[PDB]
Amino acid sequence: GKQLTILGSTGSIGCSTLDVVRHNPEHFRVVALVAGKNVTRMVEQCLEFSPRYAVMDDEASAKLLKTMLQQQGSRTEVLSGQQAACDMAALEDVDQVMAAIVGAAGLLPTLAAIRAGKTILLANKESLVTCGRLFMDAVKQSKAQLLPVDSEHNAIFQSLPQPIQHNLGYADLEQNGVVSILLTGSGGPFRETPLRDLATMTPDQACRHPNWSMGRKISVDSATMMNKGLEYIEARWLFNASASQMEVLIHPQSVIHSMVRYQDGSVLAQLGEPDMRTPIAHTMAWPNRVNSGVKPLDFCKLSALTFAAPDYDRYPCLKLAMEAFEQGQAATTALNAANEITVAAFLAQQIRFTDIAALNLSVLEKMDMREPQCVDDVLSVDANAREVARKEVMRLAS
Amino acid sequence: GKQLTILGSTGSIGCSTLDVVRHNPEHFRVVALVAGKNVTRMVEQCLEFSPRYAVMDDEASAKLLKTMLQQQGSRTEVLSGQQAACDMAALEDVDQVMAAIVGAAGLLPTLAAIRAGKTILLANKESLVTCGRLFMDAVKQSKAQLLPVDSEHNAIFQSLPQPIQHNLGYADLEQNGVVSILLTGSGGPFRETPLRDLATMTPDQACRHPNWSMGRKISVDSATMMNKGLEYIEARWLFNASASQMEVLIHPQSVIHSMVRYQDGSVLAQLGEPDMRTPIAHTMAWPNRVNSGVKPLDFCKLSALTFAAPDYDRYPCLKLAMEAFEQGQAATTALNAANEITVAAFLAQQIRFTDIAALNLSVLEKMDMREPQCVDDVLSVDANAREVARKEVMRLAS
Ligand SMILES: O=P(O)(O)C(Nc1ccc(Cl)cn1)P(=O)(O)O
Ligand SMILES: O=P(O)(O)C(Nc1ccc(Cl)cn1)P(=O)(O)O
Ligand SMILES: [Mg+2]
Repeated sequence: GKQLTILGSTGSIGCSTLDVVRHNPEHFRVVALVAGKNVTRMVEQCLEFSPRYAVMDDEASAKLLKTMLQQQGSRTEVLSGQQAACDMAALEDVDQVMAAIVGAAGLLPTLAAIRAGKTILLANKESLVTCGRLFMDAVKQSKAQLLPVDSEHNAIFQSLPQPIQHNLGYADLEQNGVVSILLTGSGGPFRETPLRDLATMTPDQACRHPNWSMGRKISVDSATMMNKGLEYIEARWLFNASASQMEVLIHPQSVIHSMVRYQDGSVLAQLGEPDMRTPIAHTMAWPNRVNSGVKPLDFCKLSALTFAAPDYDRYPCLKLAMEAFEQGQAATTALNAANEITVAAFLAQQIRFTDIAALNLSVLEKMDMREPQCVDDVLSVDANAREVARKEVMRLAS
Repeated sequence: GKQLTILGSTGSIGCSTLDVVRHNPEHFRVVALVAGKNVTRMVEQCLEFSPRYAVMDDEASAKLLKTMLQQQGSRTEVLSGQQAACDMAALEDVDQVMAAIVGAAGLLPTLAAIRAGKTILLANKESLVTCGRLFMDAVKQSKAQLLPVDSEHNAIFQSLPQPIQHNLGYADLEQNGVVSILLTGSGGPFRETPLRDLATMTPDQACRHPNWSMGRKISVDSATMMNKGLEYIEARWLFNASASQMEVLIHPQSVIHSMVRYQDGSVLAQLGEPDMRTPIAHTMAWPNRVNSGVKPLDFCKLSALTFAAPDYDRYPCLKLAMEAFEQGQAATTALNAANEITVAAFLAQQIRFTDIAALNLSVLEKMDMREPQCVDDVLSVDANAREVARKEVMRLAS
């Protein structure tokens, strides 16, 4: 059995991950769980998976969790703080780490697992957006095995050749016969909407994700294709791909999750249901497979599969992301930060749907900062981008 | 780099493989070309690739080739006969042999390559349709590597995990996380045709293969779906799959060439242009890749992709193939042979389109002899099934 520590175990990814171990108790053993302040869910997971440690990101939560565990008779050792999270990610005993702590808080714990040479199940896919160079370098200098969890990068991973799967990031694409990586996205709810109407779209309309449902923030990123922009940035880093080795394709049905084009003309693709348990189960079991609880894709109950090229006038964020990648990590993390501010603003009805792209671009222009050399530097750029975005949102709605 | 013998060089497959060689002079060198009576093509191929040997069906063709090669300075030595063909597939300094001689012929030549433990680029269905067990047991003894060239089987191979690829037939699908093999076909020209009208379809209507063009016989097999039936028989032998590990889907557009379903819900697929140089190049270069001259497929210029379950009322030949497999190599060899007779009879306007499946079944019901122990035994069953089929055709033509 493989032992693991789950960074951000109470979130959607963590729960799905735990569902997978529940489907394969013999194969997986939970050594440590780390979360934020959701004490109630953490108690249940502790009582259900018997981890050696449980870490909350706060003293009040740790004590409150420690009280309920003992009241229930559990002997799980409780801890709190970022440093503890990092220790769990580096436990001598654990084989793989599910990195699901989103945002800046997930940076160091994920980095800690990389240096420890663990097998990383990268769910915190946004960390490559800010620390792409830092992370891939650390990955190569420790031989840690990266296994992308997000649906798109996972599909690509599965469609990639073995020599690349192992040595992910520091492997040569052209040398393994790979022509390009085909990143796919639904195009959002405003795929066929008249451009002239994009400015009047409402938060409710923007949050109607085409197929499956998800958070409001990630729904809007899907409508602006900023999510495809961030994933593009991540892919480049994760698969050592150039601009000419990347292709973005709209696929409304989202049956195909992404593909890889090969030298001889072949295109390999991964398909399935929109259940995160599939990519998650894939990474956990790699190089083998395990039951994930996800039902088999029924090809007789599918909508006709179509494709199309992304129109940049309709998705400026997508072009904006590609441009930032060429600009550097300072640009990508600023774009990410700004977008986080403008999307929240749009959702709070402070700005129009179309202002998201305009304001994201405006923040990038004003930035012009020194490429971060460490996480703390990444943090500063981020902090500076959010305030610039906040000011623009304010001077916009004023 | 790779030394190779091409069995059936003057055919479609053969010319395509030479084109791939022309695209990669540094990685492939032709040692021997084998063909039937097309000396004109053989001369051009011999002149362009300077093989060591070249063999034709008989002495007359050989004599003419030898003299024409001498006249133009070629030093290639000319041979003739089946034994000479079998010897070329077993040349000690040969790494791969493209097995493209079809029908009962080619059986011994491909088995000769398997018997010499070489890498076989299998472009001959007869082998697995008639000698499925014999050949798979044979590659198991010699440890020869089978690399499937036909579009569907190649696609499956590409979508199978590495451990299975390096141990065909010998590997266990379940232990490697594979739930099933998804074999796809166009459904032919009569996919939406009213069932009662199939009895009146003409040779010309049947020979209108949906997407690209091909021989009349192969076109008829796609119309009756006997082609998928035979491929169903091969797939089970080649990948060691049981009835429940096989699925046959109709995909009209033929962009997806086949797929494989995994235990976690993932479905891997191979897509591309309808150009045989892709799978041929794939096999020649395995485990690596090489350019094939084939253009990358344009996802923005495709028809919506669809799937549907094949109805046995519409495709009795398919079900008949599945039943034949259960009965053994005698049944499949018998089915294959009867079908060649009934299709030719239909093309000659001797029987109705619907008479193909009807007579195929009838001959199977009259075949006694079972499970052959060697190629000679299969040949004998083949010969007997053809006679029974000819009689039933003649009896029907009155
Ligand atoms: O980019 P998203 O957050 O929308 C999500 N993408 C997905 C999700 C499900 C399916 Cl079926 C296809 N793509 P991601 O996995 O990247 O977080
Ligand atoms: O079964 P067929 O002989 O018709 C042929 N099948 C193909 C051919 C090309 C494409 Cl694009 C898809 N399927 P096979 O490769 O099996 O001989
Ligand atoms: Mg085939």
